[PDB]
Amino acid sequence: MDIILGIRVQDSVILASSKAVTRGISVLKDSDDKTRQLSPHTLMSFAGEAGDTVQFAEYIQANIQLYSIREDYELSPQAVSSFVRQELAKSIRSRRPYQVNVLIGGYDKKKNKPELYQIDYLGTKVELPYGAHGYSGFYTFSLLDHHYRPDMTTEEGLDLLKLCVQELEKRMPMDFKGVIVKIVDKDGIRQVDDF
Amino acid sequence: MDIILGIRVQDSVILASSKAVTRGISVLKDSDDKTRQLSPHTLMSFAGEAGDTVQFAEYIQANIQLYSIREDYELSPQAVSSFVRQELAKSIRSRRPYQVNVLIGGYDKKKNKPELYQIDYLGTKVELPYGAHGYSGFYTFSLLDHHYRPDMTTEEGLDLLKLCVQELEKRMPMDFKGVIVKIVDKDGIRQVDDF
Amino acid sequence: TQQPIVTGTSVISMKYDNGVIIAADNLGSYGSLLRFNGVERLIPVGDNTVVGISGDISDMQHIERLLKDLVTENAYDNPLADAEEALEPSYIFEYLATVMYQRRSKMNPLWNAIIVAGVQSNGDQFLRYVNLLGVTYSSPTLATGFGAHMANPLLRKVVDRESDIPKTTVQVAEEAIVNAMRVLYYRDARSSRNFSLAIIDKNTGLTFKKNLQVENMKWDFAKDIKGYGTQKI
Amino acid sequence: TTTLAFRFQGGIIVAVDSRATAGNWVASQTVKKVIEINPFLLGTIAGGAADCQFWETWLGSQCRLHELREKERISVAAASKILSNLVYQYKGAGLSMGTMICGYTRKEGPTIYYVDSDGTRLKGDIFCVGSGQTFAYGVLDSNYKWDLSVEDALYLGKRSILAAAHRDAYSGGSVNLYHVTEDGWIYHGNHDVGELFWKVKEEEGSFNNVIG
Amino acid sequence: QFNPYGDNGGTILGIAGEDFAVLAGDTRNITDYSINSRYEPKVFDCGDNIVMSANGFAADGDALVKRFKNSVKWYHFDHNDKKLSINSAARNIQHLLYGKRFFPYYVHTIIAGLDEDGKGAVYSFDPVGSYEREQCRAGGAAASLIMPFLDNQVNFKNQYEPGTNGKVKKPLKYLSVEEVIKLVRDSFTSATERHIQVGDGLEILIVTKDGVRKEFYELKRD
Amino acid sequence: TSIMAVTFKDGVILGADSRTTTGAYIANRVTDKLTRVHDKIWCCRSGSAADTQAIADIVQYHLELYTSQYGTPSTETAASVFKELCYENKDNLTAGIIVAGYDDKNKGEVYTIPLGGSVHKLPYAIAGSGSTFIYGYCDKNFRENMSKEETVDFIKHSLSQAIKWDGSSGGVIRMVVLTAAGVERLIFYPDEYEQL
Amino acid sequence: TSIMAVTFKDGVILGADSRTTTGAYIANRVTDKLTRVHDKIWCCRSGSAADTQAIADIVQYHLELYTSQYGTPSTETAASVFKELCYENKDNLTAGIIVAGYDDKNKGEVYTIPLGGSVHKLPYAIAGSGSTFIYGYCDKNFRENMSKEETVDFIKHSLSQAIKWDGSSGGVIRMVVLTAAGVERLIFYPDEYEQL
Amino acid sequence: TTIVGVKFNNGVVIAADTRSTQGPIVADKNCAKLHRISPKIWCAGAGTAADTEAVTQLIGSNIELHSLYTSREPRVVSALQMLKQHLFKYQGHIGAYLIVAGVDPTGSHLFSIHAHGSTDVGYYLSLGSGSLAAMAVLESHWKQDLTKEEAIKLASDAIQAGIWNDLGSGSNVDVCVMEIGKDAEYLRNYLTPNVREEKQKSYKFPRGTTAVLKESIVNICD
Amino acid sequence: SDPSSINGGIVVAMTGKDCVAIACDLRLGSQSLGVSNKFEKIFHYGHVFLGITGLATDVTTLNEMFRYKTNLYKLKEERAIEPETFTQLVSSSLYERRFGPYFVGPVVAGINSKSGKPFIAGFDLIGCIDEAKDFIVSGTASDQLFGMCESLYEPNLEPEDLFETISQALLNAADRDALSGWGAVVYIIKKDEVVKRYLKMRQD
Ligand SMILES: *[C@@](C)(CO)[C@](*)(O)[C@H](Cc1ccccc1)NC(=O)[C@H](Cc1ccc(OC)cc1)NC(=O)[C@H](C)NC(=O)CN1CCOCC1
Ligand SMILES: *[C@@](C)(CO)[C@](*)(O)[C@H](Cc1ccccc1)NC(=O)[C@H](Cc1ccc(OC)cc1)NC(=O)[C@H](C)NC(=O)CN1CCOCC1
Ligand SMILES: *[C@@](C)(CO)[C@](*)(O)[C@H](Cc1ccccc1)NC(=O)[C@H](Cc1ccc(OC)cc1)NC(=O)[C@H](C)NC(=O)CN1CCOCC1
Ligand SMILES: *[C@@](C)(CO)[C@](*)(O)[C@H](Cc1ccccc1)NC(=O)[C@H](Cc1ccc(OC)cc1)NC(=O)[C@H](C)NC(=O)CN1CCOCC1
Ligand SMILES: [Mg+2]
Ligand SMILES: [Mg+2]
Ligand SMILES: [Mg+2]
Repeated sequence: MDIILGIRVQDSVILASSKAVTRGISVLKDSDDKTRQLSPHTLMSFAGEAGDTVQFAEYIQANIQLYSIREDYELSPQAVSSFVRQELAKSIRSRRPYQVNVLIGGYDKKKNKPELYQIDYLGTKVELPYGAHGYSGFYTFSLLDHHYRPDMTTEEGLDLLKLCVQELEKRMPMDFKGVIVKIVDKDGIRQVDDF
Repeated sequence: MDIILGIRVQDSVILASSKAVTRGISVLKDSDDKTRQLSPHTLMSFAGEAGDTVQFAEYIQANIQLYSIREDYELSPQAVSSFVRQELAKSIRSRRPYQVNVLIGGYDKKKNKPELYQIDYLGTKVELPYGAHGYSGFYTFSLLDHHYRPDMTTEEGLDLLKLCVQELEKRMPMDFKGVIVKIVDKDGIRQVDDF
Repeated sequence: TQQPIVTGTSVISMKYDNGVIIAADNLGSYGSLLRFNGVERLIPVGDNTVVGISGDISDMQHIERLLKDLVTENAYDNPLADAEEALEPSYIFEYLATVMYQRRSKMNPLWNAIIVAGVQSNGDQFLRYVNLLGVTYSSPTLATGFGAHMANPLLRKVVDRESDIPKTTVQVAEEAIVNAMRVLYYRDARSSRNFSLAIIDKNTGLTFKKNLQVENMKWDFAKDIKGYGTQKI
Repeated sequence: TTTLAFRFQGGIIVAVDSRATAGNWVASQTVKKVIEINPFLLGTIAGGAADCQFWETWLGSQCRLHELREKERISVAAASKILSNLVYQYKGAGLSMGTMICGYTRKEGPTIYYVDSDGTRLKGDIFCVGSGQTFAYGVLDSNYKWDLSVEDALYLGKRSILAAAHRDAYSGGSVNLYHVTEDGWIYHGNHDVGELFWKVKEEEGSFNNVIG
Repeated sequence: QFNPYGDNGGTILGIAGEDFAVLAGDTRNITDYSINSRYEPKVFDCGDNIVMSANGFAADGDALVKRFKNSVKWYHFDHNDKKLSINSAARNIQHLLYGKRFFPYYVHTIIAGLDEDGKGAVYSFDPVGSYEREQCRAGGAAASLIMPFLDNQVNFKNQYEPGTNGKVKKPLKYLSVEEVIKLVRDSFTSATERHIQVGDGLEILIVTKDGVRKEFYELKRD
Repeated sequence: TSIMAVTFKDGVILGADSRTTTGAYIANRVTDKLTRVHDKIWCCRSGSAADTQAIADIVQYHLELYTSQYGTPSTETAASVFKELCYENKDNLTAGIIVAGYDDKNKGEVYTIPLGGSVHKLPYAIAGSGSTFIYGYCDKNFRENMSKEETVDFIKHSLSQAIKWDGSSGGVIRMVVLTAAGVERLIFYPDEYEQL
Repeated sequence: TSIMAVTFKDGVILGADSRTTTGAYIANRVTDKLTRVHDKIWCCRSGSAADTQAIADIVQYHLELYTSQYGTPSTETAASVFKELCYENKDNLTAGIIVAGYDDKNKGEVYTIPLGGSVHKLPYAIAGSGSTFIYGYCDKNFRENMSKEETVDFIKHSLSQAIKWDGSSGGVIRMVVLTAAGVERLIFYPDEYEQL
Repeated sequence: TTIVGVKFNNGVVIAADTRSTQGPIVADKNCAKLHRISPKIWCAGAGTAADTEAVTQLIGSNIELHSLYTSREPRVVSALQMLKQHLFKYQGHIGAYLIVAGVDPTGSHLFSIHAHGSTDVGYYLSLGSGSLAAMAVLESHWKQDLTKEEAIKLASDAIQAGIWNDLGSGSNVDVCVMEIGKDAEYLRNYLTPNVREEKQKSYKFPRGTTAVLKESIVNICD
Repeated sequence: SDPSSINGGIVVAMTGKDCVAIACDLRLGSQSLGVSNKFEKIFHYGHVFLGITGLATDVTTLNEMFRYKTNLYKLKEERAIEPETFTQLVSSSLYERRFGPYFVGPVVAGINSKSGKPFIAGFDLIGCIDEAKDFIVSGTASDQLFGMCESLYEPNLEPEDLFETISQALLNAADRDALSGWGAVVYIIKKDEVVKRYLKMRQD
């Protein structure tokens, strides 16, 4: 767990998440997918303390899927992000808090708009055009400040994302073994296999 | 400073040293040469605390070069390694010790034999067929235990070295930006430009 | 790096129209133990200066010796040692202030708070403070330890600023000091009834008063007080 | 701080911010973080304000004494090594210095040396130093080419500091630009972020995260 | 364990005009919650039309001023009674402060006077010798209160020309000695209201080509 | 604090100074450290003012409830209730209490309860910070079956010395006399006891 | 330790117990804490045994060298040398020393030197761990210009109580009498003093 | 804080300053430290500000309910008992240092309570950072058989000592007089000896000085 | 690890002639890293305005909590809550978490609909009410705001003038604080109209 990025463009939300899982002086895995599909048009990437990350992601996933079945209706990205924030806001004052940071990328079908939410382990929610957790932000934010435009296409967004990954691969101390990229739009969630 | 390796083969000594110089969350340089030529047939690679490393390497270099001029004679790799060890052995009980680990690869012209010495910051000297400092050893030693043979050629030694670098690039957490490889033999010291 | 062992408490002082008054009790405390009862903490230097010292007594005795030695050194090759080239309060203070700051700068302080009270050669009132940190300051009223918290408020009602000094007589000023010493005896757990007082006037000179006692104390109201709340008997 | 300097086709660009901090207190917005050692040598500074200011002014004195003694301007390598050897003597005492000794000489050509207070000394083409170095790296690396024009290079250096001044809470105030050529260093003005940000936003169409 | 530092409170303020410069400071001296003196000056005439104040820990402050005063004296002896320029004084002070880099003077120092073109000059220092010339500086305990007010009223920060759509900034201009003293008095009364370590009295030292004049004003004594 | 309780021929007498300190500052110079838990069962309080006060209130409540059901409690019973509170809450309390009472059968009795919560029945007891300075004096001068005037002098002279040497003790000397006759409060001012 | 020195009509008497402790273990039950620094200048040692011993040896050396050059030193002079060592090395010493001596001009004199290194000239002095328990007793019972027999009784009764209450004090009571007549050593055993 | 309580002939009077602090900063220049527990039982508070307000309201609420239950006017000893038992239970963590006073059918009363739950009785008392400055005045001027006017003077003088000499106290003097047989009179800002002097200048800006990006009407209605 | 200075931010409130003003910056960061320049810190429940500085998760949580409570209030009382009453509700709610508090510096502002009186108030994290005639300040640049307000402020300012004073107080205070700024919003509140203005400030 280290690098998770998010870029909201005109008609979609793109999440990039690193594949490395490291413990000690050993990279145990180089093909790890650090996301869960919460609903057909909502995707959550995550990063933080070992164990906590997946346990939290799956717990949220279960709850949203339960809601979907009960109401036969998909919850809006805004509604899901508020639910997630509250869970983390409870957590931070628990005996043992979830040390997990998340990005929630979703496509609102009612508004026909992509939405990207950044929530840290304290329960600090913000809607952004682009987001990042951990040390990644110290490089990507300034880069995106320069190169980002609000009316970009998904293809333009992927090139913009490639520019971030290249910079991170150049200047980051750790080998994060590349990223898995996923796109969230009106047609749902799909994975870019060749990145 | 992190990865420094050494392999003694039939007719030469091969030193591989990582190119990355990192401070904080930034790789400041990716083309750093972590060695100094002590004499025409003696090469010392180094790794450890920032500043200390180069300061120590150059100090040793100056002393050996001073000896060479005074006697118009090259000191043997064994003699140089003993001098280096004593300097580190003094250092460890100083007010502020040099925190530097070194490998001394040299070709003894009188014996017509390659020699590899591993010395840590405490002044712990050992002659080895292959050596490593830092976390590198936890992968390379067992690998070389298996694949190393004493009667190998320089070309075989480089392939054996490529096998080590590949393993480190796969399992090490940090990006060390590849290695600079140098060969020490009867004809002196030369750098492998394409690795 | 020190810790104070045998200690002296408050030293209080103020200016009046013609000079200055200074006072300090005769106690040498050993923590909560009121160990020594005959300790003089006002030390005159010449006939025109009185140094009042609080804090560590061993360091106070060291300072006594320094001042005693300063008088001797000043007399050397000095025909006007008892006249124009006599030791002034300002000279004595600056010397101590220099020492105090040098010692704190070497991390080995003289664990004291000092007040140098006196009258200069031109008739001007001198009153200045210095402590273990080398911090110095002057004011119409000065006090150390508990004196700073309890005495100063009372003394400042008499002399609240510079313009109140000519309006304050020696009778009024001494009465305020003696009252302050009583209040300190009521409320300071490391204080004693017995104390010494010194007046340095520009006309009548140095008047050193020993073996004074706090008197006219109000304790009679204590008999009516019972328990801590509901208790009647 | 955020400071950078990079080598390119037309020499060296050097750009720095102007903010001083005492924790979260903004101590100054108008501080000079490029010291002019001689007409051919510049020194950027980041870290402890007094350490930087004192020792880089001291460095200039040592460089002056060199050319008096040797009848020749000091090399960039020798100048940087005087400073690195100095801070190495103080290693452990708590000095905080991130400097980049930039200059031109005949024998070396355009040269940049990174030197810091724990003894590290590195020659290189690109460096960013300070609390906001990462923000500067992000913009600088993604737009850098060797074949940049003097006009484009000056702007990229300016734009990289601006990026860091924006995101880094401990960087800002204004941008000081310099250009080092074979003929010496040339000052390219002070640029207040108060006006520069909006000027860049409007003209470039960037900074869409901000409420325009 | 013995602690060699203390906080004597108070606050200081320096403003530069076209042909003059002021260095103001309150006359209160404190330790913890006690008042030590209601009138203890900490702004000093050091000769050669240089006024100085080192606010923070008074023992260190007095020591520094005392050393700089002595530095000015020996500058005259060693260089044929030459006048110490304000820029030269500032560099000298840096070396005094940095000399104790590893056991600092706990003070924020400000000096004021006239530069060699006869124009008003204020220099300000951190505890270990870092310095910078400015038109404006507040130092000490209430520096965080006063400084932003000075940015607004002396350097006209965040002030634009009315009706220009926030495009044209308010033009920079020098202030008269009358207008500067107004800002000083208001700065200190405002600081006295909200900071417990500031009050009692205000002493301003004004520096012109003619010399060093003083002005005193009462402040709230609570 | 300096406090003591002394048995004698006609009953028992409790004695105490009147100084309460918060550090070196005297918060109250006329404190009443002698407190009533029952008609003729009183106690001297030393240690934490808050703790000893809270305890004494609970004891007063227990003995009032005891009296409602089983009649007048013994001095031993009172000491037992004090002990129970002090012992079971020893980790959270700083209380050194002397319990003194007068029965008609048992006459004067004194129980001392130190920090630990142990009980010790004694002819006389001394406690508090200032008691250290009068162990020598009290041991040499105490006698059993003293008169009222002798016991008052013994306590007055003892507490006078404790006050003289202990900075944490001072003010007036309060005393409470417990006999068959009833309850008598006594007070002695500095001008009297200081010059003994 | 419990130690004391008392001036009287004919001169001065030093007194001390004989217990040396290493924790709760008594390392030496017959210790001699009264030590000679000059013919008729002696001292009582309390605190660190090693420190007080090293100091007393240096003082003995200084006063022997003083006597060679300037004749017999005063008791004040001896106390000054003790003070100088204790004060200047206050950070590294744990020594509480009572200096007592007999001049023919000045008669009996007693100087006490606590931990800090301050000097205090007194009619009598008490010191050491066990002295706390006899401040009350000694203050009430001391008189100036006592006889030899009265002063011996005063010290014996005082140290008896100090020993009785202080665990760090015990064994025999040693005493040293300093008068014009000369130097006299006295000893008193438990069977005698315990039942006083 | 500085707070006091003084007993007199036919009742009791309490007083307080009106400064609230956060660090060295004055948070409130005119806060109310005199708290009504019941109509004729008032309470002066020092320590943690919220704790003194909360603990006094809670006990005041329960005292009111108790007064209605018993059909009796509340007593000071009841408020005292409830406050100390509450404070003791929280082992000092509720940092309330109170002077409780009032009149009831039993008579007039004056107590003090500390944060750990210890109570004292007295004719004159003082608590807070400026209690030593106040107690100095009380010890110097208090006597038996004070009148109403004399007690108010003594109480306010004791608060003034804190206002001037203690940095933790300032601004105004609040007083509450509780006399037997009469209504308790709460004298808010009885003295105001720290009025801010006229400013040297008006800083009213020319309209349009501030640069604006957007405007919009906010909807507050349904 | 000081909750009050992780995210950063400021709020200031002022009174005028028959009007009140409340203003805040827009920054949300994680220490040195600026993250969001849209994070508003002022909320409103009917005609009562609440500004909140401090730990951003608690800022959000408390807004959601007071929306919750004021909605139930309105349903049961059949009227909008007033600033004086709301101030008490904030104090109660904060003190309820006495030994595990919300790390916030809230500020209430609004005009009483019945009396027409302008009202402002501030709180510490634990509930202590700070009522004021002139102004209230809060956040990481509170010292700066105190200094600006105490000098710039004067009583009975007209809405158009009051806007200039509060805006200049906020802007110049924010520029001397590393964790505050990145945009600003000012609410001018009259008896029955409310104007919201976004200020242009330096973006560093
Ligand atoms: C950015 C702002 C990072 O803070 C830059 O590094 C900036 C560079 C700079 C260069 C020249 C002139 C001014 C500023 N550095 C600072 O602003 C610096 C930050 C810093 C503070 C303390 C440090 O500990 C060693 C390291 C860096 N700020 C200062 O030096 C401030 C003005 N002064 C102090 O904090 C005074 N301290 C320094 C340490 O010794 C005790 C006194
Ligand atoms: C003498 C002074 C000391 O031994 C007495 O024991 C005296 C007993 C007494 C006081 C009033 C009424 C009846 C009896 N005790 C005190 O005066 C006491 C000193 C003390 C404080 C703390 C202790 O450990 C918890 C033990 C003794 N003073 C107080 O309790 C005062 C009122 N409060 C404080 O000093 C505040 N303390 C509270 C507890 O935590 C430390 C700070
Ligand atoms: C009584 C016992 C305690 O006050 C006396 O002061 C007595 C004085 C004495 C002893 C022998 C000869 C002449 C005079 N002191 C001791 O018995 C002394 C107890 C003591 C130990 C350490 C101290 O602080 C440094 C102070 C007093 N006992 C010793 O010195 C014995 C011989 N040694 C130890 O206990 C070992 N110490 C050495 C110092 O460091 C701690 C361990
Ligand atoms: C004087 C001013 C103390 O200096 C008084 O005791 C005063 C009493 C008071 C009572 C009612 C209304 C206003 C004022 N106390 C304060 O003003 C108090 C000072 C204080 C700060 C911190 C303390 O303990 C850590 C204790 C006292 N100020 C406050 O309570 C302010 C409003 N709040 C804070 O400082 C923040 N609190 C949060 C809760 O934890 C303690 C710090
Ligand atoms: Mg005050
Ligand atoms: Mg024994
Ligand atoms: Mg910034």
